[PDB]
Amino acid sequence: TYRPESLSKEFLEEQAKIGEVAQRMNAPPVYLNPFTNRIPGSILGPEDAKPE
Amino acid sequence: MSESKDQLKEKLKADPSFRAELKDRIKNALLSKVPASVPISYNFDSYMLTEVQPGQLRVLEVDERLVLPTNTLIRLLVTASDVLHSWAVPALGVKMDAVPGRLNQVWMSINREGVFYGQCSELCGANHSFMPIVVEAISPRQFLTEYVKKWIS
Amino acid sequence: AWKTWHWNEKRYIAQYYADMARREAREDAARKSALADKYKQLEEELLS
Amino acid sequence: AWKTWHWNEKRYIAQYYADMARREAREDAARKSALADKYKQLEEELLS
Amino acid sequence: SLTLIYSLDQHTERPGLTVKIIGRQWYWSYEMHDHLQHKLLDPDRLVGIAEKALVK
Amino acid sequence: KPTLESLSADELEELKNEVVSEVVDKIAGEDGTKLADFLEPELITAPYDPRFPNRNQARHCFVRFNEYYKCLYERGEEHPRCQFYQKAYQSLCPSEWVESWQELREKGLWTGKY
Amino acid sequence: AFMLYDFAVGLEEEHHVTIPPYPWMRIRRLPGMPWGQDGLFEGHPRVATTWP
Amino acid sequence: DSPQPWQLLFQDTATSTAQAMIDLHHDI
Ligand SMILES: [Mg+2]
Repeated sequence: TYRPESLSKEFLEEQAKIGEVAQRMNAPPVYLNPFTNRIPGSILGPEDAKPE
Repeated sequence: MSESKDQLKEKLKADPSFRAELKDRIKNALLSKVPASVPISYNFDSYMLTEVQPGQLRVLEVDERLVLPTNTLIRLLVTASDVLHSWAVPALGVKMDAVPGRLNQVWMSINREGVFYGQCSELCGANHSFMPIVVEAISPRQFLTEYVKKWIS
Repeated sequence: AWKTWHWNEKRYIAQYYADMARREAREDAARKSALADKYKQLEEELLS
Repeated sequence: AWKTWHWNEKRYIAQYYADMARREAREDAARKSALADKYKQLEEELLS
Repeated sequence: SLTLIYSLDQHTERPGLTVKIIGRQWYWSYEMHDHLQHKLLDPDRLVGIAEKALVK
Repeated sequence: KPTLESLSADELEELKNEVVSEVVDKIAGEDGTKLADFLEPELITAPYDPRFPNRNQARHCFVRFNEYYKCLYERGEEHPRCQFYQKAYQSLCPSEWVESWQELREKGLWTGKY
Repeated sequence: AFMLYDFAVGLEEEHHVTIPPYPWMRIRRLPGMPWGQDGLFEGHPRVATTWP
Repeated sequence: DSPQPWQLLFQDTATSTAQAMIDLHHDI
């Protein structure tokens, strides 16, 4: 009787564009689960990465 | 008059003990310019978001998060008002029940910044599924210079 | 084999936290450097 | 059981002496710091 | 396992924050009432700076 | 003119106070709005009471709340220890518990002596 | 002998100690009792119903 | 920090206590 809107394909594509990134309201955003996705300890989030 | 002020400065030049005493008086006067203690206080509620956007997680996302500093020993006092609830954050290794009339303490210290999710882990009614927990962790200098300035009256 | 996988994962976590401490030691040195710069400015502020 | 009790008591004695050494390091650091302050005073006593 | 149980109390430091968590039907409530005080960071350098400001 | 070889202790103390203040008002300010780069913020919470060892900390809340009003009765209203007890119970007790306790005190249903 | 003495020194003494309505006194989580308002076997309620 | 699709073991940790719990579990 209710299929949630976060399983629609538009939501899925827009989420896959972002990835596993969590926003913060007092700080720059951060990568979620930094061990199983193997983010190095110098990088905290995408905006703080600033790729060379 | 004015030479006695200059004679006081000459005694500052000559006597080391008077120099140390007037240095201590300078330290006493500089502590008087330090602002006094102010209380930080808040009381907000945290509710599940009914509709989420991409970049947010369904069921687990709230409107108001709990903001905690890192590398700090934090006491968490857990209680309830009507029925039994359990405050569970699986990433931080804390799961302790909220009992009406009890005040259960948790000692917690977070290693890294991030956004940690959780749910309630004690059956409490029809909407037991829809009480999620989100903890935002920031650095202690940000916490003590920017976040706590939001709660000064 | 299971304990080998676990030790591998713990090795990555230890390297992660070592890198994080390496980064976090960098901002706090530059903060004290800026503090010493402001001290050197306040030094000539009371001598000029 | 008896040896477990004795080992626990020896652990307490070791922790006691470690905390005593942690205290004892603090007074003699502030002693040499005071000596260096007196040296910094006698330095300008012969330079003024 | 016994050693991990007895390590759950970690009060061997100065506590830095207290947060009161209250569970209601159906939401969470977070509370705090602490005091923020400021301390002069390394005042003895400022003490010496004032000393050499007053000596001349 | 009274020189340093003829001044008394109180005049010398006032002269020391004038000398210190006239320069630290230039250094730090008259109010202290200039030390914001040389100030370290620190947050004060309720200390660990050895008398209350269990994970349930309701009794620590209650005893601190009662020690506040005992201090208020005995050692005045503005004693530092009473403020310590007040900040100690405010740091531990939920606000609903405290407001229930003042309505029980106002209704007369508090079993404390004071 | 003492029980036969007690049967004759029974409901003759009286107590006039009213009890203040403490939160732990006279719990009424539901309205009343299944039989009536006061407690069973309770001729004279002793908890203050005025409070003052 | 958050659960993942098709996940087998625990989530990643941010306290030493949670890591010690996971270490004890893997030892068992
Ligand atoms: Mg349960």
